[PDB]
Amino acid sequence: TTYADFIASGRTGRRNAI
Amino acid sequence: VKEFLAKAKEDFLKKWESPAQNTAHLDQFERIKTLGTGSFGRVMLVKHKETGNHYAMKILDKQKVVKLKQIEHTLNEKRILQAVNFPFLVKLEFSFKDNSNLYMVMEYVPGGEMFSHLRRIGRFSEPHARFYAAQIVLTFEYLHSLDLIYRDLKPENLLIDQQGYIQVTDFGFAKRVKGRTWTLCGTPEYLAPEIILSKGYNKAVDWWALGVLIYEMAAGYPPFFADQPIQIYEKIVSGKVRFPSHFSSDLKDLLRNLLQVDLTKRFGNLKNGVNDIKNHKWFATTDWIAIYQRKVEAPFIPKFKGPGDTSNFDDYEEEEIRVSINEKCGKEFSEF
Repeated sequence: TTYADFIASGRTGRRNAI
Repeated sequence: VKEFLAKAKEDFLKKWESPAQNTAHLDQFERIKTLGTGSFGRVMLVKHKETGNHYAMKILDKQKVVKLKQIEHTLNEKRILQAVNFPFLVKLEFSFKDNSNLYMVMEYVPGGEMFSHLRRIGRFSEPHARFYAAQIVLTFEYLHSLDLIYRDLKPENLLIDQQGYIQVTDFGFAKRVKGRTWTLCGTPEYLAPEIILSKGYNKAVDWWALGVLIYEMAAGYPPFFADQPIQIYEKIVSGKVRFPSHFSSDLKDLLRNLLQVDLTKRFGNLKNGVNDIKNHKWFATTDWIAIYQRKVEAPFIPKFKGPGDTSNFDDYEEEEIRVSINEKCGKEFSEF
C-alpha cells in the first residue's frame, strides 16, 4: 500500500526546509 | 469584504513603513523548555515575569544566520510579522536583539503542531481537512492581498490553538513582492514545479502548496514522496498525481485544479483569484464568515491541563544560550 510505503520511508518525520 | 481588506492594507502599510523595534530584553523572561525547530533557529516556551504570561520565543544566532546567507530573509520575517494581523496567524508580541542573538516573542499556542496529530491519527476526514483548509484559504487571501508570499506551508508550521483553530507560524521565507521572484526555498514535498524548474514564480506557488496540504491531511501522506528530495522533485514536475480510492470526487477535482502545473489554469491564479477556490464544490458547506469569526465548532480540541504545559509538543535537546560580551553582526541586523 502507498501508506505502507510512506510509513517505511525516511520522510515521515518533521521535514526541514531547503 | 473589500473594506475589510482595504483597511487591513492601510494598517499593514503603516506598520510596514515604520516597524516596531527593541520592545523588550531577555531579562524580562524566564526560560522553560524548547518547543520546536523551524526553518532556522529554536523556539522556547518562556514566562514573562512582570505579567506571568507564557510566550513562545524564537531565538536566532546572528552569526549562523550570516553563514547561511539568511540575513534578508530574517529581516523580512520580523518586518512582516510585526506588521500583519489575522486570526489564523501567530501573533508576534515583542522582538529584540542582543550581542549574539535575534529574539522574536510570539503567542504561545499550546495545542501543538498539526503535524503531530496528523501523523498520530493517520489522516483526517474530508470535513476535518476542510475546516483546516478554509483557514489557510482565508489566510493566503489576507497575505496575498498585501503582496506577501508565504512559501513554507506544511503541517509542521500549523499550530492548533485552544479553540481547535489553526495559527500559522514561521515566516522565515515570507517575502513582500510585486510580480515574480526566484529563490529556491521551501520544503521539497511542498514545492511548486515552477520553483524546482528555476522558471521564476509568484504567489501561485502558495496555492499549489495548499494542494499538497489538503492532500496530506486527507490521505495521511503527501502526493509526492520518496527517500530523497531529488526523487521527490522528479515526481512533482512529472505531470501526474494519484488519489487514494477514498478521496471524494469533489476533493479530487479541487486537487486537480490546485496541483495544476499550468500556471494558466491553476486555481487561485485565475481571473477570479481565491473566489475560484472559495466557490468550489468541495467547499460547498464551508461558511467562510463563520470560520473567520471562529464561530464554527472545531473537529478536535487538544488536551490542555495547564496554561504553560507542553505535552502536545515533542521534547528537544535543550541547548544553552550564549550571549557574547562582544556585539556580533551589528550593521547586518541594524534594522532588526
